[PDB]
Amino acid sequence: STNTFNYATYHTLDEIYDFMDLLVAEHPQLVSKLQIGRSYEGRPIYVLKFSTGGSNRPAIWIDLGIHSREWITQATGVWFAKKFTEDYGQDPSFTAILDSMDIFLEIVTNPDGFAFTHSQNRLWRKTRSVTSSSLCVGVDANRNWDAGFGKAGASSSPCSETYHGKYANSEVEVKSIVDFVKDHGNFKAFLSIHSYSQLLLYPYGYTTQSIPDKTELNQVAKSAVAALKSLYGTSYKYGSIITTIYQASGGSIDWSYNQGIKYSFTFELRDTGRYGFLLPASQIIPTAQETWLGVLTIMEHTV
Ligand SMILES: [Zn+2]
Repeated sequence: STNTFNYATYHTLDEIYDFMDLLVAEHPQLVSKLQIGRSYEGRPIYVLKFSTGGSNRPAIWIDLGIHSREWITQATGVWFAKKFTEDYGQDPSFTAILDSMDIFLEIVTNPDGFAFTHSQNRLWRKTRSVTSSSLCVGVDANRNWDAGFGKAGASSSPCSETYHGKYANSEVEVKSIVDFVKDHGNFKAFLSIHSYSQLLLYPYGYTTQSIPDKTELNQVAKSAVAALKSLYGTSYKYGSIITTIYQASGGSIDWSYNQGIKYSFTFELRDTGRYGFLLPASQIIPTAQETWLGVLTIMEHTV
């Protein structure tokens, strides 16, 4: 059962997929599993929908693991999923959110890369699509979005860690989300979960242009980082992607914000470089707990 699932360890693709089914079976009135596409290598791509009813209620999107080696993100996603089912009907604030809004949680946004990190190369980041005119495999799926696609802050070199791919939305892992979010039409928040650096970022990455909602998103981010820090003292920086970390093009929240999804944020979770992508399992639960406080704060602002 999800009560005996080990949240303090890293899991395989199959384990996470089986966890999804267990959670849905345990909480059939709250959680359902949606297949939003198939990966390049034909694996199902799944989103958990948390809902207490209604018809396409205002929604929060959360993607985790788009960069496959960022294992703290999938592990955080699993914890989030369980936490949602525990706190609905117990925590006043979260209960208020789910009574009026739906949450769509994509724990393994890049399943082919995730499988590869378990079977072949722990440090695999990209998708597994094969570039026809190339010995190289995969695209940086967080540089493949139709937001400043192909502009400075991504690489045109197919072997690069930061390769943007041949055209915007070339990667089915990205296009699956784009289609789902567009078809849905009522997303109000869009949160992309990454590691590492301890940053909470709002748009843009591709341009120095200030978003029209900068004052608001900046204060939301300030509040969220304070909430996150309150638990273990984990210090996050916050601001626009381009001012806070680097220019980066073809990114998820730049795309979502340009669709009119106002509360668009990217979290870069622990740490700041000591372990980097190889974050010890002993930090999974503390990371998930503090990150939840930040995420819940954003959801509260979305209302
Ligand atoms: Zn990342």
